[PDB]
Amino acid sequence: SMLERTINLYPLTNYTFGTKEPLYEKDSSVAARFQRMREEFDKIGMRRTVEGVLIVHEHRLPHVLLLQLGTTFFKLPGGELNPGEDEVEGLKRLMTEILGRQDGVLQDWVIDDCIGNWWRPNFEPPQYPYIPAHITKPKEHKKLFLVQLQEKALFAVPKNYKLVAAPLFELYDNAPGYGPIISSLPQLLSRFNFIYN
Amino acid sequence: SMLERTINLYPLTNYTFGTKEPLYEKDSSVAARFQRMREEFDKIGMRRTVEGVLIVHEHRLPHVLLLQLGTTFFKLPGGELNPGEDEVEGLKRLMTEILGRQDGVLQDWVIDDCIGNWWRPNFEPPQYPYIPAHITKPKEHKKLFLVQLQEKALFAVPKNYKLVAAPLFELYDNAPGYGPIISSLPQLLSRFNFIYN
Ligand SMILES: O=C(NCCN1CCCC1=O)Nc1ccccc1
Ligand SMILES: O=C(NCCN1CCCC1=O)Nc1ccccc1
Ligand SMILES: [Zn+2]
Ligand SMILES: [Zn+2]
Ligand SMILES: [Zn+2]
Ligand SMILES: [Zn+2]
Repeated sequence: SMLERTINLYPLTNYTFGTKEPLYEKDSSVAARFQRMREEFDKIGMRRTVEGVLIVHEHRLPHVLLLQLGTTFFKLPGGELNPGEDEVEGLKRLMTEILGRQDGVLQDWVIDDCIGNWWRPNFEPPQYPYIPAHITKPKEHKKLFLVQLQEKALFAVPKNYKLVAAPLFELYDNAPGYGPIISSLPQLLSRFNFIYN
Repeated sequence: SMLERTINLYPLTNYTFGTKEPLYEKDSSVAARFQRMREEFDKIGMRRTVEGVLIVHEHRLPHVLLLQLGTTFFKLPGGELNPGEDEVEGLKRLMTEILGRQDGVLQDWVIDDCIGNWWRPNFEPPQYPYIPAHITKPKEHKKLFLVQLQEKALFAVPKNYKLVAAPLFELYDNAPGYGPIISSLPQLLSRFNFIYN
C-alpha cells in the first residue's frame, strides 16, 4: 500500500548555473532538420532520441529545468543515440556534453525511471505517445527519463541558452507554449512522491 | 538499461462480459453531487477516490476498459474510500462491487503500479495533476492504479452500464469526449513495456 516511487527534490538556490561556449544546433532550419532525418533513416533506420527531466523545488513547489535557445523554443536536455549505444549511457553522455563543467569535474547523474515514450510516424512535426495505426516504420522514437539530482551541483550553461525553472501549472494544458511532450510533464510526474529537502 | 515495467496483455476475446442487476449512482444530479461533497468535507475532510485502469489487446493494439453509463459519461471502475481504509484494499473492494460475479467467485486483482494523482481545489468540476497555488484544503484527491488482469476472466457488468474497449488513439487529445484524466491515459501508459500474449 505504498506503491509510489520516492524522489528527493532540493531548492533551486542549491544549484550554481555558470557559463561556457555556445553549443550550435546540428540543423540550421526545419527543412534541413527533416532532410537529415530522411538521409539517416535510409542508412541506419529509425532515429533513437533520449531526453532528461531534471526537477528542483522553490518554497516546496516542484519546477522542471528547461533550456531555452535564445528567446525561441524550450528544450529538454538530450539528443540522438549513436548506433548500438545504450540508452542510459547515451543520455548521461549527452547531459555531460550540454551541462558538464568547464573545469572537467563529472556530474553524478542518477537515472532509474522511464516516464514516457513518443513516436514520429512521418518526416513531419506530429508525434504521439503510441505507434499510430498502419505505421510499421516510425521515423523517430523518443524515450524520456527522470534524472535524480544530487543535493548541490554547478552546471555550465552554453552561452546561446538560458536554464529556466518552470512550475508545473505553467506547463499544464500549454501545448501552444511548450508543445505536446513538455506540456504533458505535469500528468507524467503526478505518480512520484516528492520529498522537499 | 532496462528501466520499463513489463505488463502482460491478453486478447479481449479471452474475457467474458456477463450481466447483473443495475448499480445506481450515489447522486441524482451534478448539484446533488457537489452538495454531498460539501456536507462530507465538513465531517471527514477531503474525499479520497481510487480508480483502476484495466488493459487488454486486440490484434496487438492496447485498449482500456471503460464503463459507459447508458449513452452518457465514460467512467473508470472505482469510487470513494471509507475513513481509515487502505487505498489498494479499497480499490479491490470497489472493483469487486462493480464487476464481481453473480456466482460469488473472486477475481484475482493484481495492483502493483501508481500511474497518477489528481486534485480538486473547489466544490466544482476543475481537477489538476498537482495541488494548485494557494490551495491548502483540496476538496478531493484521486489516485489512479494499473490493474494487471489474469489470462482469462468473467466480469459481471451492471445492466445500466456497457463495458467498452477503447484504443489509445481515440482517447488521445479527446478531453471533450472523455475529460482530462481519461484523455491523458495514452501519455501515462507510454512508460510500460506491454507483452501481447
Ligand atoms: O536536442 C535536444 N533535445 C532533443 C529533441 N530536439 C531535437 C531538436 C530540438 C529538440 O528539442 N535538446 C538539447 C538541449 C540543449 C542543447 C542541445 C540539445
Ligand atoms: O465512480 C466511479 N469513478 C470515480 C469517479 N466518478 C465519481 C462520479 C463519476 C465518476 O467518474 N466509477 C464507477 C464506475 C462504474 C460504476 C460505479 C462507479
Ligand atoms: Zn519557503
Ligand atoms: Zn523504437
Ligand atoms: Zn491478429
Ligand atoms: Zn490527499
